[PDB]
Amino acid sequence: SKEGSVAPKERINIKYIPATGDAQAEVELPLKTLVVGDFKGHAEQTPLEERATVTVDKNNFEAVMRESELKITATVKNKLTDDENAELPVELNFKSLADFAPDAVASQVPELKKLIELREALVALKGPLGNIPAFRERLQSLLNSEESREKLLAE
Amino acid sequence: SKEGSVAPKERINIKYIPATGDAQAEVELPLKTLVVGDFKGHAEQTPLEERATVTVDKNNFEAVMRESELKITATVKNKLTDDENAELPVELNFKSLADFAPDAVASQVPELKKLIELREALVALKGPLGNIPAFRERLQSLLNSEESREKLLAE
Amino acid sequence: GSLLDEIMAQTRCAPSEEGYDIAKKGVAAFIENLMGSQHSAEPVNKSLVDQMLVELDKKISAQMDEILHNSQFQAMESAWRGLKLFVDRTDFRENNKVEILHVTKDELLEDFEFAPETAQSGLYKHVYSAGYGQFGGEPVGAIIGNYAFTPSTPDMKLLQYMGALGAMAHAPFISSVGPEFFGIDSFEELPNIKDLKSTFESPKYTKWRSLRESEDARYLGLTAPRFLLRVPYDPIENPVKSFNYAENVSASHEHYLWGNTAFAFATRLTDSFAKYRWCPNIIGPQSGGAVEDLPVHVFESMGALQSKIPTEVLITDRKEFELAEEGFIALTMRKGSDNAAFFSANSIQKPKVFPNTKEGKEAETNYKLGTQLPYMMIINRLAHYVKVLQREQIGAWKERQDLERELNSWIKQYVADQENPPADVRSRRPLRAARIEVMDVEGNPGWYQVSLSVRPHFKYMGANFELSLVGRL
Amino acid sequence: HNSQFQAMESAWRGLKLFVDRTDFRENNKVEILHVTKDELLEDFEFAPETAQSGLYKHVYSAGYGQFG
Amino acid sequence: GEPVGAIIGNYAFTPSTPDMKLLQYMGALGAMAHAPFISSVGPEFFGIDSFEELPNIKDLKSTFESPKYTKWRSLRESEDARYLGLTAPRFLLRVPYDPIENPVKSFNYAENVSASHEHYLWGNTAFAFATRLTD
Amino acid sequence: SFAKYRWCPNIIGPQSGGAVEDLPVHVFESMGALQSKIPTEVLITDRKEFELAEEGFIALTMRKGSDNAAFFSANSIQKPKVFPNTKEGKEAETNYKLGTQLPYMMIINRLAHYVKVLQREQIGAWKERQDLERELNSWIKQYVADQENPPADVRSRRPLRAARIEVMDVEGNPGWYQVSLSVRPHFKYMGANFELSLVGRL
Repeated sequence: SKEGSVAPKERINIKYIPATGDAQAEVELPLKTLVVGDFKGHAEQTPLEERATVTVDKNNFEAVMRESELKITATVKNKLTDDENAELPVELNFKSLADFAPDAVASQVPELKKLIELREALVALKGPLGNIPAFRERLQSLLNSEESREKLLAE
Repeated sequence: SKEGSVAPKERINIKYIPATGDAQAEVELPLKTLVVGDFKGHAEQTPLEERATVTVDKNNFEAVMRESELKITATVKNKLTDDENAELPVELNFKSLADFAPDAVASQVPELKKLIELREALVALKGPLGNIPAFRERLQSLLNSEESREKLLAE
Repeated sequence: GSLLDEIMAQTRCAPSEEGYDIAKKGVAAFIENLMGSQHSAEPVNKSLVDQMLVELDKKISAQMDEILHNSQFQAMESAWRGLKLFVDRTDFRENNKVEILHVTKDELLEDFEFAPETAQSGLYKHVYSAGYGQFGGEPVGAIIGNYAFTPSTPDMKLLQYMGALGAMAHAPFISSVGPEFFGIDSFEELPNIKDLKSTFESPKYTKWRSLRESEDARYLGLTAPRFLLRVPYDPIENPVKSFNYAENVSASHEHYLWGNTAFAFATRLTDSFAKYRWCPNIIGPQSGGAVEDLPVHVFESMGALQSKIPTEVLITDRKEFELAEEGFIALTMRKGSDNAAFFSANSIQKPKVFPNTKEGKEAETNYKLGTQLPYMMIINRLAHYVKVLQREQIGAWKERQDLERELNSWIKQYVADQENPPADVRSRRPLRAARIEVMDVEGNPGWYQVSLSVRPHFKYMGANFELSLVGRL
Repeated sequence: HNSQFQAMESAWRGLKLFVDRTDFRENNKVEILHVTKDELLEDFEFAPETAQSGLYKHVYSAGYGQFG
Repeated sequence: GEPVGAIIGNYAFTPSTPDMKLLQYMGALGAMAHAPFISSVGPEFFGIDSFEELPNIKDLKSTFESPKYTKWRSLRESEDARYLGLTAPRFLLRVPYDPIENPVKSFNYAENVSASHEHYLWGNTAFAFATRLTD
Repeated sequence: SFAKYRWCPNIIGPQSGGAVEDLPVHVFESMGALQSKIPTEVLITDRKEFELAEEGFIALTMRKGSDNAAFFSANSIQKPKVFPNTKEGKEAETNYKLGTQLPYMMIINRLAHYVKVLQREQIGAWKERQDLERELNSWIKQYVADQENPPADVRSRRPLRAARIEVMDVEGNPGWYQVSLSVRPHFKYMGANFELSLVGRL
């Protein structure tokens, strides 16, 4: 996500701003607000008079979230098998706003790393599946050769 | 009831509209009316301040009727036999406006499912009946063979 | 080695160059699930791969509706993504900053139990002394409380110690009450309440009706129901990368990411400051109290196609006026769209009934203007500017006549003493008249009891419209 | 032709005569409320004032007495 | 490219499921390329198994309201059936040869046509109906 | 396209400048018939070309039966990034979509080649910020025809439609000018629906 530009100089340096653009404003002492409230998943052992307040704007919100280390460790219900009374704890490490999304939550759960890898192996199959009609010719050969097929499934 | 069409594209996608066509109009806050009145076959046990109002237009009238579950259970007079003082309760499940029609009312009555099936068996007979004149030749054989005929009627 | 023969016959990735270890895992995974239904045809297998993806997504999304939607996760997601709704809306280029303090709600009352006086607390260090009570430091406008208040003693002792903190640093503490505050234990039965005035005159609320009568309660606003933060995902509307995620939201409306409206009410404190550099403009559906761009979730109702309400109840106009008299900043939602509105930002203080004299009927209307809280925010700024402006002056060569002049020529750029100025002069200059009477202190000469007496403009609230017909005129 | 069927057919097919004629493209909507006629007087007997009834919630406050 | 006017089906359609599944997939093809599929029904479509007994049918309306034709009467009601015409009985192609009328070179060939009228070279009338589309 | 109008947005028309004409043909004998060898190696259908257009390819459909061909969409390989459903996000998605299409780059690549050359001669002059605003606004408004329906020659000689130039300063080192040339093009013809019916009376 970087426009290729040249070295700046006394000559003029045009860069197609594929972007469009906004504007800004300023004041006296800004209307400063203090958002107070539970922002992590525990209770910190330091007393209140020693911990600090961090200043957040739109540019540094990704750095305030990363240095907080919001580590959410909880035991949730296991719905990956036929057991209703099974539980499965998780381990979460959040560094960006996209870590709330299920692409990065399931990537941090090792029981779901093998299921996305299962799906990525199935999306890879669908492309060359219906293009070559000789695949079903050897599905019947794997229907015939049952001994050599099961020896290769364990590999 | 679907016209065969192609995938849409930068090329132009002509589809014979066997249909003709209407028009539409719009306003401010629409003249909203509230039709109130007994629309099902019982009295609901929830108080009035908790039940909801459903919005009906021409496109969703088939879905409002299906999710209402208008189940009409009543005892009506039995006119399928020689008894005048016989009664026969019914069980009705209405999901479309065509369920008021006697094609779908009699289909939900099991005593009338065997009478339409009786008629469908008689309409099936009339086609090949008068075409082959050898059917009446074996009606007299069934008039002769009375023992083997009654053994096959029970099957 | 027949699996190597299928890769070498596959001419797209045959001679072991790139992607031959991934596609080898693709063939061997499909054969292990093929024995449930034996079939030999590639285009049916192109559906049988998809029939092994729909059953796979029933296994994954039922787990990702359980790794999400947890009381540790969702309460720590709404408290943090709701901050992003406060960061994205407020224009930080237009002189705005926001501090972020990690407390917990049970720690904070202990921290007021920690110090013998509120003027030595640990929260007093971060609200007053690190900000406002500091040479050159930027002062604190308001305190967003990301809390869920009960009417119990550990939450009326906190607000007694937050009204006294708000009266020292001149900053109102905005937070929210919970469902259990009204005594309903489940929130969507709020319009079913047929008399909310009699609910507040219950003996459970003796520590509430004594909080309201108190003087320092002027700096305490308690906000709206709640509001929605995250639209549940969808493989068509809001997809995710290399996955199809349909978030199955059940009939329990607690699984939606419901935020805290102290975020959303302070959005209007700051979006009023980014436009006019003041904040009385917080109570208008077309005048700066309109929380726009709410998340909506169009789902299928019992037959019809409706939308999930972004605030959890539809506050009527009579319910909101009854909350306005009882000291609540309610958020009515524009039914059928993604907008909402505040109508009255009244703090929890009660207008004290004064006796029917000439001054008593006057001072009742005078004391009524204190409680309303857009008017505190045009004099909290007249406690933050004037603290800073008369801090630089210490050590100068001044007089009482010079003290009268450095304030009168200062605040008369905020005063537009005019009956009908334009709509920009009213909000850039929110005051209307200001009296400054500088006196002395005898005994120790050179100590100045001045009395800045500002006066605001008056907004639009209620009329009668008593229709009739005349017939001729 | 039964008193349970026909009274619940005229009350519902007569709605279809109100849906088919009115042009919903020209800014029209219609709400459908299930009460019974004996329930409705009890619901006005329910509240001490008509301004706190259950039908007052659906006529006034959920519609007219509502922002937007 | 030049577009397609019509599809001549050189077929003999039965009312069975492998021939009502084809026409369901030819009405949808005819509604995409805007070209009607013209073909013909067979003798066995009417249920006679030998064709010259067709005027002996005294009621052909009741024949089509038989439960053998449920995949026919549902094809007819469909929207994309508009692009499906099914043509005539059959028509003759070749006059049988004769040593006087239509002789052959250095031979006398009298084609002894028996009482079976299947030995005549009977064509398919989707040819002959598309003759009138083009003429 | 440049030899006719001295610009280049005109590259995507079978009758409007994207028609590769005069291809070589080779009439040979097929299995019975007399056909021609296709001058492009495949006959790209309209659905195949639209699927190549969405996936970032400049395909060349061939006029089947003659010695002509045509381009239909000159889309570069960049993907239109899905922006969130705000007021600005639904706007900037259509703004970012115009960047990827590449006839529109070629009407601003020329607005990077002219303006680099034109403001290279000026170094050392006696100018102002107000003079910098004027030497650009009076320059590009011979390329701007802010008009809803100009003739077919005014559209291509003047390919822009509106242009905003906001010259600012750089503090600290005074005399360095962050100007923002914001051009806007005209819009060509691509896709419709043509939903036929019969009325019977009208």
